[PDB]
Amino acid sequence: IPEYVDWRQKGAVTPVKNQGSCGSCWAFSAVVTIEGIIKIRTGNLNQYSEQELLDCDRRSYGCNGGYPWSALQLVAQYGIHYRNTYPYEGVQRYCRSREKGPYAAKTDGVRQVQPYNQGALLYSIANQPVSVVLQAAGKDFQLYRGGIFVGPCGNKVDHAVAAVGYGPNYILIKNSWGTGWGENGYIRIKRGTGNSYGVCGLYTSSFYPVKN
Amino acid sequence: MMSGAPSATQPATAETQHIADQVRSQLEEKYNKKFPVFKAVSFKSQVVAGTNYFIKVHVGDEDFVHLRVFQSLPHENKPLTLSNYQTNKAKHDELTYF
Repeated sequence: IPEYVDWRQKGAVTPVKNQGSCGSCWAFSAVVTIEGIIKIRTGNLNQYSEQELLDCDRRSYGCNGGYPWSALQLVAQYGIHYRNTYPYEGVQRYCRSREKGPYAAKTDGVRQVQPYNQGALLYSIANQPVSVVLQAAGKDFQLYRGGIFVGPCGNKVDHAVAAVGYGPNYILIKNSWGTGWGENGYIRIKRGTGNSYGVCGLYTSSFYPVKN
Repeated sequence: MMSGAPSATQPATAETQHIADQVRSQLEEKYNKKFPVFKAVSFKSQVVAGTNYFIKVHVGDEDFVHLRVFQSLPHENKPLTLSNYQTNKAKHDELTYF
């Protein structure tokens, strides 16, 4: 695997979004990995609907929290529409898939990275964008405005983001908070510390879509 | 695993009371009621693109109200907003998501 991966530089990553005041990060996190595998497989970079997973994943609790795995599962079982077709409203409504005609695309399944394992995580990120969780509750996290984050943060993981690349001593994350946070919506978080939870719990819980 | 859920109920701090007191008037103006007593008793948080606070405030006699207050990301410097409230609530009613 390379020293550096940046999926943005390979055209696989769509602009930074803002989840607003809804706890829909799990929807957001999932969508970045969907957009990434489809570009990697098809040559096309599209935007897919977070608002559909929010309305439609019935193992998750809308704006009250939920799971990237079940959201990735929904897309492997049924499919997803385009974002332009089913736009983000920041509030859970009823699930409107059926009244938006056929799904724009679908994935084959979901896999889970082996947790607490940095190398495992990096290998998967060398293949495509991965859904990872961290602890974002802290003021330093929220206050982040650039550089390589070493903390402080604990490993009470509360927030699903997507790992879109790595270097020698960070892992590059796309966050859903707007571009006016951090490094234009991105944060580079320290790796290599020998801490097995990862920094901010980063190696706790990681899934990626399978699609050929 | 489960991302985006509020925290467990924590008992109010001074921060809790200040956040309530910021939003006191907005309540009072929406409810068409003046609350003489306005004491934060409990809280939950959830991390969004900002922070939702869910606050149980002792307002009354044995009478409570629950608050849903939005706090922005620091870099945004927007004032606290009362997104929603619940009325006629009890000491022992659980602070839940709404």
